[PDB]
Amino acid sequence: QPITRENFDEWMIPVYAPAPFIPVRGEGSRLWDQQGKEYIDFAGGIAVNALGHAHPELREALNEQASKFWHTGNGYTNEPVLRLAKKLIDATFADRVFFCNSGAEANEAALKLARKFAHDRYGSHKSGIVAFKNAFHGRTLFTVSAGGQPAYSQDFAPLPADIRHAAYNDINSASALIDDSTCAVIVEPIQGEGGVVPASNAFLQGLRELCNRHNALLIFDEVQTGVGRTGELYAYMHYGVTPDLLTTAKALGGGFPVGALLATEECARVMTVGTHGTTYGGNPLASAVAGKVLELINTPEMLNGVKQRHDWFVERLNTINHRYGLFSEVRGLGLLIGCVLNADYAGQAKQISQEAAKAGVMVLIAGGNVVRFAPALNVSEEEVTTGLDRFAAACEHFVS
Amino acid sequence: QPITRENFDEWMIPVYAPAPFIPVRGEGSRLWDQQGKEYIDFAGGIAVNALGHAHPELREALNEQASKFWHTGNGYTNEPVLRLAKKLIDATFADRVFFCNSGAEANEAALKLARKFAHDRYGSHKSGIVAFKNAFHGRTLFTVSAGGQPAYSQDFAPLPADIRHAAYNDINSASALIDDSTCAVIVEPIQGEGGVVPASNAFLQGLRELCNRHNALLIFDEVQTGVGRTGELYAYMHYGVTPDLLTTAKALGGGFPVGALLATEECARVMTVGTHGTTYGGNPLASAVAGKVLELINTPEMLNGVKQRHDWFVERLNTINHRYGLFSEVRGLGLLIGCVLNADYAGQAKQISQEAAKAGVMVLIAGGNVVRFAPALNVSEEEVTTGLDRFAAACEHFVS
Ligand SMILES: Cc1ncc(COP(=O)(O)O)c(C=O)c1O
Ligand SMILES: Cc1ncc(COP(=O)(O)O)c(C=O)c1O
Ligand SMILES: [Mg+2]
Ligand code: NA
Repeated sequence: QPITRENFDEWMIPVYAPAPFIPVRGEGSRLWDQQGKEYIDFAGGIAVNALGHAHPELREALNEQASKFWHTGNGYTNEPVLRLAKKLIDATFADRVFFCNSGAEANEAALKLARKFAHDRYGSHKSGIVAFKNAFHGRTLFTVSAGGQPAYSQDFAPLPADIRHAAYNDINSASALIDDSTCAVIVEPIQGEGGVVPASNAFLQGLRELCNRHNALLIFDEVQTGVGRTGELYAYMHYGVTPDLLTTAKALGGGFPVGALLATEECARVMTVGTHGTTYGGNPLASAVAGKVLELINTPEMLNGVKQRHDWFVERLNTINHRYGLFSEVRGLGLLIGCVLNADYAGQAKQISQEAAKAGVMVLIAGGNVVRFAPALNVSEEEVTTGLDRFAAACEHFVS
Repeated sequence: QPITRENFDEWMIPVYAPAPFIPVRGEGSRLWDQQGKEYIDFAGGIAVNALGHAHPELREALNEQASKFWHTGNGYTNEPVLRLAKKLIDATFADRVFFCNSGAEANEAALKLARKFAHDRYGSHKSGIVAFKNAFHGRTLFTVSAGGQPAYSQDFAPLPADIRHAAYNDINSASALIDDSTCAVIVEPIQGEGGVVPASNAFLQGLRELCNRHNALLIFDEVQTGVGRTGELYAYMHYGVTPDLLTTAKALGGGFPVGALLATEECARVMTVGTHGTTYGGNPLASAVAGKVLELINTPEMLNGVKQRHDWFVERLNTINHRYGLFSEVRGLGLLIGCVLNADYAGQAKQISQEAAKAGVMVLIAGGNVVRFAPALNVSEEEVTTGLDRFAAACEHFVS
């Protein structure tokens, strides 16, 4: 039979309430549903589709590797995964890489590593993880425990112990929870799902200093801010603060499920044979696509084109706002942007987002108070503009 | 750029010591390395590539969805994921499914669901998970804590609490750890990684009765035993015991990263909006490939073919064994097969598997005492007979 939106409510464990309409194909930043209706996509796969939909180069790298082999599992290395490791190593502070299949898997590896590193060098008691309220790090028991949203963790207790949460951008708060017993501090350089809130340069530099004083590993969760999103390859290059461990996923594979953990030689050393692993991680199909993604994103032209796009979005969202008075602030960095709703409209992000979709434009929320834009890094000027026209018309209807 | 095996030792976090040769392509059950050497592949992707390397239909289904769209994140459903969900529902005891990226993510979803379920119907004190010594269920902190190889978890303490391990196949062992505080019992229908140990029928009925008496969810981890592996679509069907949750990954995707949680209506009801999720899970690329795998594997010809192929392997392993006296036993079901080394060859499975690679056959281990075979369910009669000739050669060298 045909497939209907009402099938989703009989067949899926109900953790999501997705859009009333169902996408069937797309190209760059346009996407179309089963009845031909056209959307401009500023969701961008939740900051994943860095190169837009059905990119011809990503396709050709896909079918080219797909016609050789897809997977053997990690008893055997492959050429694409090694080339992909080299690109990441050459391009970042990393000296070594582990590949996995999601952002949570990447953060599981990172927290595992910092645990074993501290145990091995200082002893079993040094196990403290400090993370930040409002953080999101994934949905595995360990990563959702690391996450700063107790409503996502509470139901699944007992939670792994020795995790504590400081207030984001609050140096003294973090300082109070970081002592010689801390093995890791995990922080997103911009909080993503928690509202598109960027770190300040002094906050990060202060976490770097605290980690050094207390021999703790600093982990940047760059799952959302990485691979071009901010206008440098990783947000840490923008802030100018270097972590011991950096995690990466989402846009890494331009839509193919991939993630990775980047590490210094010193940290890498501690993960000996059999101490972590993954069936699919490092397959050559993912690795061929991620390799092409990095080839295309990590160029001066694409990245400066991200800085430029930030200004086309912020200028236009600013003039929409003057006209309609929805938001108190447009914030973020590169093409991760949040519109903060005002006192009159607070908690209403999702209704604006639903209006947007009726008007032909896909936008995200980030908590009930922020409308979040995470479009393709190659969205064209014409796409930004027509998308923002439809968002204008939706703010129109919404504001009454 | 030049790529060599010594690059693996410099670029990769060193959790794997993989083969000294590097695959570059395959077709059916043959694989070829960078120098053109040819291997018969009885490792099967570690029971993932259920239809062999580079399958033309799996590439046609891949290229087809790749050219419409790959990903949106789960704010938007898609036709291939729904169709995949409905195949799974139509073919098993399930009413709903959840999609993720890996068998560990599948098992996280099932262990989370069992905990919330307990908590919501009886109170937050009912949190206990019973697993089995030598089980493998993944590398996330929660799932490696549920698996029964403490060597894989101890470095990463403190572990999530309330987990206990009973002895596999020992119903009194299980009985002593399962009580009214238990939310779940999770078990592999054949322990895979732990030696290719099949469950007995009485053992699995015993856990179903115990879970019934104590109101605990029974979870079959069919990540390895799933999707045709045993000669039935899923092992639980061979055994006539029905779980409350089943997890599936590996061969589900024929090589593409995908996994699923299969649930009855009453368990699915428990995971309400926002209580869980995943960026990549359920994308249409994965669902389009898995959809195709299910279609090609779930037929009476493939599945009976897996019964026939079991006999090819065992008839011939027996005659190798008659010549070299290596194995006390040949065990398993359909195409998961463990050859158990004799006391005179105890702990030498990996050495055997190295010799087999030298002779052009890829095989696995399952602990140091079992040689494991997990080939493609569509492996040909010629490929079986050529691979065993080489495995026989490799046995002869090994015995001197
Ligand atoms: C910053 C950050 N880290 C980790 C994750 C978990 O990623 P995944 O959904 O790929 O498992 C997400 C997803 O929202 C995220 O935004
Ligand atoms: C029975 C079983 N469950 C779960 C897993 C974890 O699967 P993955 O490596 O896909 O995360 C494995 C992998 O070895 C397995 O054999
Ligand atoms: Mg609730
Ligand atoms: Na069913």
